[PDB]
Amino acid sequence: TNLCPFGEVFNATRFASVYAWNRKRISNCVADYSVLYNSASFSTFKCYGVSPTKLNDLCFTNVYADSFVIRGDEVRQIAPGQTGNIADYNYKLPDDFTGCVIAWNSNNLDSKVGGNYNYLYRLFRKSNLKPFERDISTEIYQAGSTPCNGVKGFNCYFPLQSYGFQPTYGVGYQPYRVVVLSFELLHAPATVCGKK
Amino acid sequence: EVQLVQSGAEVKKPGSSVKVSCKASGGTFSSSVISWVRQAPGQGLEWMGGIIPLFGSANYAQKFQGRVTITADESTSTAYMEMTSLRSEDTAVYYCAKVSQWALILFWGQGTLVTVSSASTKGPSVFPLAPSSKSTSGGTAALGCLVKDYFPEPVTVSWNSGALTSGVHTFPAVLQSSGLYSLSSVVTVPSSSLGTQTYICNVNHKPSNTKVDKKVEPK
Amino acid sequence: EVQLLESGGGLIQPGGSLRLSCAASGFTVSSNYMSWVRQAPGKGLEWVSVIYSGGSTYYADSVKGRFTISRDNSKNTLYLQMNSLRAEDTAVYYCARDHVRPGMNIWGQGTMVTVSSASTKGPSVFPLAPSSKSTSGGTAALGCLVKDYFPEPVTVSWNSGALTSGVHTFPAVLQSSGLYSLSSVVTVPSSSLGTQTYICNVNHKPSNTKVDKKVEPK
Amino acid sequence: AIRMTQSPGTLSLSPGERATLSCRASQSVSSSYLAWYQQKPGQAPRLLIYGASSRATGIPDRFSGSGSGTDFTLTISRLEPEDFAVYYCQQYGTSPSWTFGQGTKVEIKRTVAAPSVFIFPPSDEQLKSGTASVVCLLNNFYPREAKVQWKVDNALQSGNSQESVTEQDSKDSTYSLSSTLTLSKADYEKHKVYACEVTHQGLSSPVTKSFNRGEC
Amino acid sequence: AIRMTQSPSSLSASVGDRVTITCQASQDISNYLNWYQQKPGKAPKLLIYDASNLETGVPSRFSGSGSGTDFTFTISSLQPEDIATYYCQQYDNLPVTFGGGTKVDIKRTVAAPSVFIFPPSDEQLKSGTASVVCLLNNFYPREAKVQWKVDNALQSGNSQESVTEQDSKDSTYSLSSTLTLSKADYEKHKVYACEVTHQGLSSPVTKSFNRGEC
Ligand SMILES: *[C@@H]1O[C@H](CO[C@@H]2O[C@@H](C)[C@@H](O)[C@@H](O)[C@@H]2O)[C@@H](O[C@@H]2O[C@H](CO)[C@@H](O[C@@H]3O[C@H](CO)[C@@H](O)[C@H](O[C@H]4O[C@H](CO)[C@@H](O)[C@H](O)[C@@H]4O)[C@@H]3O)[C@H](O)[C@H]2NC(C)=O)[C@H](O)[C@H]1NC(C)=O
Ligand SMILES: [Cl-]
Ligand SMILES: [Cl-]
Ligand SMILES: [Cl-]
Ligand SMILES: [Cl-]
Ligand SMILES: [Cl-]
Ligand SMILES: [Cl-]
Ligand SMILES: [Cl-]
Ligand SMILES: [Cl-]
Ligand SMILES: [Cl-]
Ligand SMILES: [Cl-]
Ligand SMILES: [Cl-]
Ligand SMILES: [Cl-]
Ligand SMILES: [Cl-]
Ligand SMILES: [Cl-]
Ligand SMILES: [K+]
Ligand SMILES: [K+]
Ligand SMILES: [K+]
Ligand SMILES: [K+]
Ligand SMILES: [K+]
Ligand SMILES: [K+]
Ligand SMILES: [K+]
Ligand SMILES: [K+]
Ligand SMILES: [K+]
Ligand SMILES: [K+]
Ligand SMILES: [K+]
Ligand SMILES: [K+]
Ligand SMILES: [K+]
Ligand SMILES: [K+]
Repeated sequence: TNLCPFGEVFNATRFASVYAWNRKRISNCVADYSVLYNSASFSTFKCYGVSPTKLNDLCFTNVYADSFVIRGDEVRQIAPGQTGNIADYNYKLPDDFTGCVIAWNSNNLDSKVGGNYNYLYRLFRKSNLKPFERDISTEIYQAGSTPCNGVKGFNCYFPLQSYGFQPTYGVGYQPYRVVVLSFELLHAPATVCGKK
Repeated sequence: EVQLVQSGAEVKKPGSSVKVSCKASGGTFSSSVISWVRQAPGQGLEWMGGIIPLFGSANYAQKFQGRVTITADESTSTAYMEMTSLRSEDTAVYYCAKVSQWALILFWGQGTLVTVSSASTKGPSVFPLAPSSKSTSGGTAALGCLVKDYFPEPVTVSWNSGALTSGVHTFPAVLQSSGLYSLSSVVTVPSSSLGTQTYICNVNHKPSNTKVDKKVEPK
Repeated sequence: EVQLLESGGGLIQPGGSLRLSCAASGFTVSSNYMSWVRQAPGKGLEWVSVIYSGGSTYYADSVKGRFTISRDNSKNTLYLQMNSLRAEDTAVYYCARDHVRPGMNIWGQGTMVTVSSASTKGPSVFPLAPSSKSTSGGTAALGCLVKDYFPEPVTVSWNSGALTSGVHTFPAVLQSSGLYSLSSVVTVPSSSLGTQTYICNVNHKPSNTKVDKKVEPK
Repeated sequence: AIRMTQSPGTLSLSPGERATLSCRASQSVSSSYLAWYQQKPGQAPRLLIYGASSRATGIPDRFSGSGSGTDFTLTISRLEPEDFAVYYCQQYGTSPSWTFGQGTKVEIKRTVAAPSVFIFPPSDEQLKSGTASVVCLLNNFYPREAKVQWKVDNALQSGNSQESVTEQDSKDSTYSLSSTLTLSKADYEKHKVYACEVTHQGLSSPVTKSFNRGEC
Repeated sequence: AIRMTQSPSSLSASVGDRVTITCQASQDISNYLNWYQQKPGKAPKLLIYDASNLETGVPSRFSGSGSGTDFTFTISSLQPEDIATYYCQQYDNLPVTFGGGTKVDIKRTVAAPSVFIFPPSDEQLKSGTASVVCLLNNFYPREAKVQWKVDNALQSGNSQESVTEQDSKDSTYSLSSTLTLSKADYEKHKVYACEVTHQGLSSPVTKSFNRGEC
């Protein structure tokens, strides 16, 4: 009796930095996923545990829609079993992930001529993220024994790095918007369903 | 991609009904919110109601709950607005507007004009608005033409076969309570020229194939 | 002072195992991106392995499944476990704190790894004797021939480090026997031959061979 | 239901100036479902902004939308002459329940210009047909707000007059207005004095123009 | 893997010269290219990071330029302490990959070698072997020709050469040629000589001894 509000995730004016990735919960609604898997707008559309051409045949207890910006060369880390700067320190999918990863080039929206320094990723971290963990700390990173006391310096590094997206960069260094759909089929009743 | 194509203009007499269509192309029809929007002449945009073709439960603005029925047909990707018991006040452009659950953008149709009138095609009477001999506003005189009782729109008004464009105001028409339109065209000129310069207003009404040249002379 | 001091390199039979260590001062190994790079003698640089600040590891395809990079925080030490070693793994292995932000990159000075079925053998040290009849422009030459050793390296000093000006310790060449050989020479004023003693100190740690050879005229 | 009130109703600015238009919602509204439209006379509304801040195709970057909760804003950083138009805001959603704001008009700012007033008796040729239309012209005034009252033998008329207004003139930024008084010939010939009184910001005192039926 | 093509592989330049090295990547690496300096005997030292940025401490005569695939590395005024092998390195695509290296020779005035020949030691001869050593000391350029002559016959196949890396202090090279013989073969000949040809010598220089003479 409700349409799922997927547009406010996919079509939003601005996307989050991956270190601060957004999450919207989708529940008690219906969606025609045909508009999704019949779109040519997508450079990545990989599903795990479900077949993309079958999402209209399944119901789920809960759907989460996570979204962020990375560069093209990093979209391969948004998958189960992957390591790297994004999967280790920014956005991590579990090994038993059931859902879809959707990505598209956003150079025209997220690049700027002087460089867009508003999109950031975490470069320093003492340990890897657990699945679906979000780390928004901007504490100076202590890379030695001496504490940093909020001051950058030797062995004292700002932990985030700006992508500096520029429209003239190569494709793998251009911004890509990503939406991760997590389908949860638990013991609760079936709320998020598909239709024609 | 997505495109909304509405049915053509309608002329309807008071008491009749009208059914406006909106054919959607693009595959976002069923999972969309399809609404109808009205704009009466001189007025703003007014949401009338809407429907989601997946659920078929239409919802209406209070102002329209009685006379408007909004339907949608998934088998032909066409939405419909039917309005009964039409009155002159229902004269407006009706728009279909659509939002897909997958985006925040809105898709609009081109608009459908509905004119409520008992009238058949009729060409205008053209009457002079004679310049005064005493009502001179500071050395300028005003003269014009009253273009009255025609249907449908539009008329064109020129002065002196197009040689007189300066100082001319041709006012938007109004739909009178008779179901016929009426407008004035006026021009301001030097009062000193009223006895030397000829002023003729040329009215053309293509629907009735009517051309009228009215010479406007001082009283 | 930031320091990277490496150890563990030596001669190992093919198929055998070796663990390299990189003891760090001045930063916290377990908190930093760190790598191993190797250089075969006379050749270029080849990346081997990296460990990220948070523990993820990556490897060059030539060593995947055989090498393991690791670290110990209590000893602030980076390791490289090398299994199923091959002849072509022979090289000097460097550890490095990787460049990530400016002012971070630093490499250790390297440890030599030799993969061979050959035996460890210490050198013979023979004098290259000077002669007042072999002088050139008031200059005499003398030295030490350090012959038939395996594996690399040897160190040669003169007069216990007091004679440095004029010394040329030549790079070793592999002989047809599979053994290395080099000369260390020094030029000296010819007037110093009767009065100055010249002793070469040769050390070959793989064989615990320590030789001090007195080099006198004819 | 939700009500979107726009402010101001009329923005009077010069080209090159910055325009700030407001949209206030009676309740909090999701910023994902707020739109802005531009409309020009005789034309269909043109979508400018959707999702509070996204520009539709072809929209120049001097248009920016912002806001959240109950207060939303359309900013035009430097007006071009094409930017003078009416702007509507719209609350929408994934449910069939939308509302539009009532409109803000962005018009050319100009010095006050008092109207020139003219009154036209009905023509003898129209009276032959039983109707009498009396026309009162207000020519080239600014601002648009004007009062026109018809007095017939000093009796205030109501319900028998219609007004039309021109669009703002591209060259002098004025408006003109016609009020038309329509009586039957029988009613028209019962009375003597026909007057339209005009009130406007540029008139020191209200200007009355009249004629006596039958006079030259 | 990304291939880094570095050129030239070697160069020779005078003190004060502008020296430019190029590096070309097999694919777009943005500006994630670093330049290393490796002096003889030492680990590599980072000079330039992210194509154009001078690492802390590094003199201002070093510079770098490039984005995408084509990169350069410049030394404004070459100094004799810049004797080193220079390597490019792309670091943002795993595996990390290096160029082949550019070996840098510093020019100086021609320097003829001092030449010395050493007979085998009595101690070595008791072992059954005889090494004869010819030493060329402190010469420039590196190009030199050393020929063993044994009773005036040219001897090939039983000698090996070793050359030092160029000296940072006087910009010279030194070279050893070692002739190794069985004691029995050594006793088949009388006069052992090395003949040295080099640009600083107007004629070849021959140093010799007679086996069994002192
Ligand atoms: C928010 O969403 C709107 C709407 O997107 C459209 O509707 C959705 C419901 C869904 O169906 C989407 O898949 C669909 O695109 C976005 O506005 C549209 O944006 C796209 C991309 O910019 C436009 O389409 C493109 O138009 C180009 C010029 O007309 C053209 O070159 C493109 O073609 C390319 O790709 C096709 C194959 O797909 C190929 O045929 C071409 O040769 C070329 O390679 C493409 O057609 C639409 O016109 C836009 N529609 C409207 C109404 O504006 C909007 O971008 C988005 N905003 C954000 C911030 O995400
Ligand atoms: Cl955001
Ligand atoms: Cl999951
Ligand atoms: Cl913080
Ligand atoms: Cl920092
Ligand atoms: Cl109809
Ligand atoms: Cl209204
Ligand atoms: Cl007529
Ligand atoms: Cl320490
Ligand atoms: Cl539009
Ligand atoms: Cl935008
Ligand atoms: Cl909604
Ligand atoms: Cl409304
Ligand atoms: Cl590759
Ligand atoms: Cl050059
Ligand atoms: K952002
Ligand atoms: K750690
Ligand atoms: K309006
Ligand atoms: K060190
Ligand atoms: K190598
Ligand atoms: K060693
Ligand atoms: K040698
Ligand atoms: K006008
Ligand atoms: K006007
Ligand atoms: K240096
Ligand atoms: K580039
Ligand atoms: K030679
Ligand atoms: K030398
Ligand atoms: K002898």
